[PDB]
Amino acid sequence: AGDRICIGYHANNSTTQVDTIMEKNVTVTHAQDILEKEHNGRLCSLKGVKPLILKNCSVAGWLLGNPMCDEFLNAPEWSYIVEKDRPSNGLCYPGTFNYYEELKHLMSSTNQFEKIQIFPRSSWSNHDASSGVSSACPYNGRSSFFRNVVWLIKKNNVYRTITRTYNNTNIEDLLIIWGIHHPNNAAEQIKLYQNPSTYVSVGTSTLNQRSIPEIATRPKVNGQSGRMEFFWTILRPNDSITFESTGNFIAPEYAYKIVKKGDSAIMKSELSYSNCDTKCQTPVGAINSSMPFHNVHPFAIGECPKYVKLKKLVLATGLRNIPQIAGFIEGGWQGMVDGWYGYHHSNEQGSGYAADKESTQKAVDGITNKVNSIISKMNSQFEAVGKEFNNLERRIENLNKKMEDGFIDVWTYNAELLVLMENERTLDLHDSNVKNLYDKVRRQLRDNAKELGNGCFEFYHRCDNKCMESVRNGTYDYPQYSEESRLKREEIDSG
Amino acid sequence: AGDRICIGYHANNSTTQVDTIMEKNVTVTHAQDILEKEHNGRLCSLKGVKPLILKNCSVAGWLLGNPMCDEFLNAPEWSYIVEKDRPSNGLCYPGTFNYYEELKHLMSSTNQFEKIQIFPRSSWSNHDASSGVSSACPYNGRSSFFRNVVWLIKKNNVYRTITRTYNNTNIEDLLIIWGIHHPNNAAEQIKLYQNPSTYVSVGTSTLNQRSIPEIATRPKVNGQSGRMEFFWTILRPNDSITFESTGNFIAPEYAYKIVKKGDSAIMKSELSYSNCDTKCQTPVGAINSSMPFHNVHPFAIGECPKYVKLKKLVLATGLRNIPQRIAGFIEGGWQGMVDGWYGYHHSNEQGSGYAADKESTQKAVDGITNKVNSIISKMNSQFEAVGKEFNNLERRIENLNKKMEDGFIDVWTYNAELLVLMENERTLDLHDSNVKNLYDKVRRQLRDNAKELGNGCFEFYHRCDNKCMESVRNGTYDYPQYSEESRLKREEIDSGL
Amino acid sequence: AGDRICIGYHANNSTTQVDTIMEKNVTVTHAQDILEKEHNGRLCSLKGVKPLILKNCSVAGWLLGNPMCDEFLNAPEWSYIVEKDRPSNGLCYPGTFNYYEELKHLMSSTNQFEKIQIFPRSSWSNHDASSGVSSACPYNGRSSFFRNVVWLIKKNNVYRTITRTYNNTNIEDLLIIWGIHHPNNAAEQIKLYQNPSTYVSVGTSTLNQRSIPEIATRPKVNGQSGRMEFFWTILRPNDSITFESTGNFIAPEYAYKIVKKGDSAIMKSELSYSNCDTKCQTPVGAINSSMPFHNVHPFAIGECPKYVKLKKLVLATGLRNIPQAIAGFIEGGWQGMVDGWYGYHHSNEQGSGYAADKESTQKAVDGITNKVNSIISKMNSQFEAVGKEFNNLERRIENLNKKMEDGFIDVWTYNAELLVLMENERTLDLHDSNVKNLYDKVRRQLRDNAKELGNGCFEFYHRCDNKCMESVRNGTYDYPQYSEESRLKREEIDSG
Ligand SMILES: *[C@@H]1O[C@H](CO)[C@@H](O[C@@H]2O[C@H](CO)[C@@H](O)[C@H](O)[C@H]2NC(C)=O)[C@H](O)[C@H]1NC(C)=O
Ligand SMILES: *[C@@H]1O[C@H](CO)[C@@H](O)[C@H](O)[C@H]1NC(C)=O
Ligand SMILES: *[C@@H]1O[C@H](CO)[C@@H](O)[C@H](O)[C@H]1NC(C)=O
Ligand SMILES: *[C@@H]1O[C@H](CO)[C@@H](O)[C@H](O)[C@H]1NC(C)=O
Ligand SMILES: *[C@@H]1O[C@H](CO)[C@@H](O)[C@H](O)[C@H]1NC(C)=O
Ligand SMILES: *[C@@H]1O[C@H](CO)[C@@H](O)[C@H](O)[C@H]1NC(C)=O
Ligand SMILES: *[C@@H]1O[C@H](CO)[C@@H](O)[C@H](O)[C@H]1NC(C)=O
Ligand SMILES: *[C@@H]1O[C@H](CO)[C@@H](O)[C@H](O)[C@H]1NC(C)=O
Ligand SMILES: *[C@@H]1O[C@H](CO)[C@@H](O)[C@H](O)[C@H]1NC(C)=O
Ligand SMILES: *[C@@H]1O[C@H](CO)[C@@H](O)[C@H](O)[C@H]1NC(C)=O
Ligand SMILES: *[C@@H]1O[C@H](CO)[C@@H](O)[C@H](O)[C@H]1NC(C)=O
Ligand SMILES: *[C@@H]1O[C@H](CO)[C@@H](O)[C@H](O)[C@H]1NC(C)=O
Ligand SMILES: *[C@@H]1O[C@H](CO)[C@@H](O)[C@H](O)[C@H]1NC(C)=O
Repeated sequence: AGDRICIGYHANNSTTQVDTIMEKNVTVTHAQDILEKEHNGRLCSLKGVKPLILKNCSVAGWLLGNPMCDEFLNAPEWSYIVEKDRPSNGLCYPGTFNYYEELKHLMSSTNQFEKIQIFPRSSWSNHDASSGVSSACPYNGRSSFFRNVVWLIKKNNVYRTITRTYNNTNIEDLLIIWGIHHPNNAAEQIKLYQNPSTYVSVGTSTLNQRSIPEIATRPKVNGQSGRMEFFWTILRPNDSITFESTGNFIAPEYAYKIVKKGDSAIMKSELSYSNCDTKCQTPVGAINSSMPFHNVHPFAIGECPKYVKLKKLVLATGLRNIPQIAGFIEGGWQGMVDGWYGYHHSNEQGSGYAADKESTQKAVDGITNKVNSIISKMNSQFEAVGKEFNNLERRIENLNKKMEDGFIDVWTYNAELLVLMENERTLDLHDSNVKNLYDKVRRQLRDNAKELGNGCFEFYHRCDNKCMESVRNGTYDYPQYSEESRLKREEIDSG
Repeated sequence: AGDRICIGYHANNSTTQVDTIMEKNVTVTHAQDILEKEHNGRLCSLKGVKPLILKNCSVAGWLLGNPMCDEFLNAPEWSYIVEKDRPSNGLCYPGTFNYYEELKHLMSSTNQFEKIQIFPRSSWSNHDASSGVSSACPYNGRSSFFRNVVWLIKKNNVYRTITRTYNNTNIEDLLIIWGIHHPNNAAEQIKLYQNPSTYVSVGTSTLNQRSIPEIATRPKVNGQSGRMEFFWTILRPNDSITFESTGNFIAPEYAYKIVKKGDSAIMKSELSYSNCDTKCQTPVGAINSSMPFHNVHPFAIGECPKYVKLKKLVLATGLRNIPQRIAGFIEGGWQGMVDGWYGYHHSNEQGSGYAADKESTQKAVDGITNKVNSIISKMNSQFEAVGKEFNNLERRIENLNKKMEDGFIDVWTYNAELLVLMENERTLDLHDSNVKNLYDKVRRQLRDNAKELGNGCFEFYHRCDNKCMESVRNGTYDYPQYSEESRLKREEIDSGL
Repeated sequence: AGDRICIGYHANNSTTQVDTIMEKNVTVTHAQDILEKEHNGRLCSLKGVKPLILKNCSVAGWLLGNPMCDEFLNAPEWSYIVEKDRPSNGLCYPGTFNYYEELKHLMSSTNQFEKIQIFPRSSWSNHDASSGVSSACPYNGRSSFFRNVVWLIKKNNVYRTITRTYNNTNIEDLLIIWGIHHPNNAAEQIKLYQNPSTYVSVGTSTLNQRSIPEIATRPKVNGQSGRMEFFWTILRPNDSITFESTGNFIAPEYAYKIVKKGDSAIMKSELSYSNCDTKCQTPVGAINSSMPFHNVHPFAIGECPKYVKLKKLVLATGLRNIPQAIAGFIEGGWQGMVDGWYGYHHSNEQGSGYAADKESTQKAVDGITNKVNSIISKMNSQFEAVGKEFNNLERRIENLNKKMEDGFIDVWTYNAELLVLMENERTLDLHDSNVKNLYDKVRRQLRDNAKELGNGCFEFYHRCDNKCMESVRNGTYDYPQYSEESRLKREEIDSG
């Protein structure tokens, strides 16, 4: 009829929820979100270094010096490059650009260009380096031409065969770009370069190529029915390059020196620049976040969290919050805040709550050991930077898309399952911890007290604030109340 | 004995077996196999849409119209394309087909061609459109030729320059195929085309080309020593194509309108179609899609289960089956229980009793079927592999493709296997917990009113008929009611009775 | 007050430490490291078959017969090809080898060449097969040239058109290599081959190609400003190849028969063969492949363990070591107990002594050594990387291939780390459960005839001696037969 002690556990006001492999929407005591899902809608600069936003200039446009990309004629250093989905200013004069995508992929490994001149327009004596302009490349008004290459026209009805060498004495790699003109007619050829059969031969310690003009009738594009095929090579230091040509040569006036290699990318965003700083950016926005995961977009540059195709990823830190003298068989105690598991005693003197400090900090330490482990354990999740492919590279494009989405699916599965399988185990680690300290108080006071069936013990010898601490301490001396209790339960047996 | 209650669990004779991570081959009561292992050996329609059967024809054969191959004159829609692995009827006149494999890949995202005329054979008045036939492409026995292109010959010992344009007035894309002829020797060039230096030249909005013949002396394939190189493009709508040739031109007569882009495939299979239909086609037969997994072939088309390199995959859904060849759950299952996974065996008088904790039984069943659904949910969005062809100088990217597909098939085969193995051990781990929770539920109520035997039953320190039974099942047991009765019970045997 | 039976479990001297998901450095009685971490720094034969050591030669130099490179006249088979990272003898005459990477791939699935003659060097009755030499291909001072091709030159200011056929009347596939010569100017063209307009054409069933020489003026490399481009095809059996050329032709003298196709590889190492043998080799050395996993280097060939980028990976097998008036499992483990994992202790009238529960201890050894093999087993199929090479202009697929080699490595490191951690947890929690379930075997037998002392021991109310102890150990305590004696003494203890 008195002097008791109950085993119980923390409950509270929370209603955050987690999931388990078996049961879903389980309400828990505490729970951490590990998935960031919010991004500012702005293109920011990575680690203090601003991107190169090309507005609607294509990279081809940029590198060739399209007459409408004059903004980026001398572009500074860049963290990343943002091209729009379909840039408007590219090859204004129709034609193609060989190994284009392979060139853009090299850019992702470079951070700064120093454009230097090798063949000054002034050096084209014995040819016409002035009239080579067209209405396909208007400046302001009409008819200009790419700024970084020159279109050589016959002069005084002679196109003397050209031979010109340049020597990278620099210590940095050089990017050189040249082209060849594909005219409409047998007549347009003679009119432009006099000689009917021509060729453009370029030479490197690496690169041996001859090009001959494929001459044909075509639909006009941006006004023109002819086309220019463009070529590029990387000339290493101490290496030299030799051009020889009898016509249709589009020669380079400039080259780009690769002054800073390193991490970079080309992102496909129609957004534009804002004045912020970020450690991780995305086609749709930047991310301030210490979360281990995010779900805003597969592509992301910089030191940043790690993308998952999921809508929620919350981890269970505390108890199933099932709030309800009573004991743990009927629910959790709201009246205890000291810890996760603890006791309630009654006695002659008065009642009170007390946490099992030993078990709860071990819980805390063992739960923190898991969450910190999991988050910053497997850091090698498949992060990426995308790439482009041309109209006859479809199979390897798919190969790439197939693989990229392949690892996306694998890692999200890994994340989802770990969260669900660990939510299941912490939730019944808690369950177990409250059972074990129930057993530690019953193996202490043995037949000195009566199992009630609610999680509570009535005593046969009545003990207070020192023996209550003594049962809480794992210190309770059974032989001291041995024969005191024996007399009461021997009295209880008769009446 | 005087009045007992027992707690025990369902058993039956079901020799279904499951594996777990720790132990193998454990006989359960209930188990859901989830791995389809069978196929029907036929090639079928895909939910009503028939596959395009090329029989003995290669894709190149069909498109160029090799006389041994037939035309799909109704212009059907297909669900997939079946080609023999080594098709007899391809480029009957020897040559090659540039970016053949890229084109074949395009086909896999297309479901319906309609063939149209762009250059009628009756429109080459300036040249010979009839004599360009050959013994390597027979028909009636007579020497014939590809039906979709035209071998133009010098007319009257003259080969006037050819300029023709075609404008895609349609809203559909157009696949156009033309070629060039490579003769044996300088004399053949003159004999067929007069002009001894020639080119074939095409101009679209984004394609630019001027190709010239390569004279070599070659072994006789199919009886000819000259060759034919073929090219294809896609002429986008509102665009135009212009051909310039001064000899050796193999002119397109037709063109194919892509009128359905969709999900399609090129299966390489030797079988032939019969009247069946399926949700899921593989090269060696069709399989049912009732189950989430199959091990029949990694290339399957349609609403398919997910493929895993495994021989068995059985999900434990019930209990262990340890029956007794009386006592409760410490010696194993009762087959006396019909409805209910966890029940009682109340004994009062010399007959019997077998109930079922209906409640904790329908809490296990409502989570085992729940979590099962959740397992099959978690994989679906797995890796599915895709057919793709390569040639003899793309052996690297071919190997990359194959390593990556075997790669992900291995990952998920491991993922699925280890996921069920764990769910099997934890599904049975929950029955042991569930039965031990049934025992303790009664125990917390009865206290010193009943005696524990290490058996799973409680002999009663008083009398309990049917109503007292249902009371302890429903958790509504009045210890302070029989307490007094039970105490005098208990004192008799402690003294000597 | 006496006569005891205590439930306990094993301890020992172990320093060893495993990890779980929520515990780090946990000391266990027994464990098993499963990650190979060292190598011998030698390069070895692969189970009795030696690698092809190219020394300082590229695959090109070896195949074409660069003079500094040696013939493998013995036609040996090989396990794997070893080539340095920047070999020093390649295309001594500067030039290009088309689809070179494609060729090496074929090599990496090829295990034995036999070299055969197809166009004997003496056979060019109307051309110069001897002046074709260069200062860029020095063999012992004087000028020389690739030993397996022949640089055919005009005889007496004449280059009669060339047309030669070879029929493959072997059963194997043949590799045939040929090439073409791009001169510096139009002058040297006529100086070597006279005929100014020229070509080199190759016919097979599956090969049509006529190259024409690209004359430009290039930088000098190993002395030369001309260049030679090389080609290769694979001529199927019963097929013919016929070459037509009016100049600049570099005719093969020899062909290679692929006589053994199979598993091979091209390793990039700088070591040298060491008169040793292994089951698994890596560019840095051979590894002792008897663990299931290693972290030595990603590219490893042969019957190899599965590679993971961990620094440590060790399974749990025995109990958690917590040793230290005898008490049961609640105070920890018994260093006294040796013959098993779980078991009992008696403290009766004859003395004290430990006994193991073999029946339960074995079902635990049975399983745990089972689950071990089952972890080596479901990594039977993991992911092993294969060497592939690419040129600049294939830098996109090169990255694609390395993003995905790295991707699978990372996935499988995750799984291996995560599987060991999680079953370490379940191994220990298993031991927990057995020790508990052992206690209850005794607690449900003895029933009202013993009291539970709350530390894993029982005090019998009756006398027990040796064979009733053996009785409860054996799962057959005759409780009908001592309740009498116990019923007496509980009444004795409840008052007196
Ligand atoms: C490989 O090439 C080198 C240089 O072309 C050869 O010469 C020796 O190379 C080593 C490098 O391992 C140098 O340190 C020595 O000084 C060189 N000479 C001598 C006499 O040792 C080397 O012989 C070639 N072969 C091999 C198998 O390395
Ligand atoms: C819950 O209780 C806390 C006080 O401990 C209070 O600050 C908070 O606003 C309450 N509301 C919710 C939604 O948790
Ligand atoms: C689970 O929780 C979410 C959030 O409240 C809710 O939308 C959903 O209906 C819940 N349960 C089920 C079975 O969908
Ligand atoms: C190109 O960018 C400019 C920048 O002001 C923008 O005004 C324009 O809308 C873009 N082009 C087109 C065709 O919309
Ligand atoms: C290029 O410069 C290097 C020295 O920097 C020199 O060795 C080489 O001869 C030069 N080449 C030419 C064509 O001037
Ligand atoms: C497991 O038992 C099945 C009986 O269904 C038998 O076919 C199989 O061989 C056994 N496998 C093992 C590994 O014991
Ligand atoms: C699919 O199920 C039907 C009955 O629903 C069965 O007759 C048929 O054999 C099954 N298909 C296969 C491939 O086993
Ligand atoms: C396809 O070729 C095989 C091989 O000769 C032949 O048996 C079969 O009849 C051919 N099919 C048709 C429709 O010609
Ligand atoms: C197609 O028609 C003619 C070709 O004769 C051409 O002049 C015209 O501009 C084209 N128009 C289109 C493609 O809309
Ligand atoms: C094609 O051209 C017509 C008229 O020039 C135009 O109305 C139509 O939208 C265009 N469609 C495409 C797909 O180019
Ligand atoms: C585990 O052992 C290593 C060995 O000294 C030590 O560095 C580490 O701190 C230990 N434990 C933890 C919890 O990190
Ligand atoms: C290889 O194995 C043997 C025997 O297991 C051992 O003695 C030796 O030290 C090992 N060496 C290396 C380098 O792994
Ligand atoms: C090589 O084969 C050709 C054609 O395949 C044949 O005519 C001849 O028998 C063979 N040549 C020689 C020289 O045997």
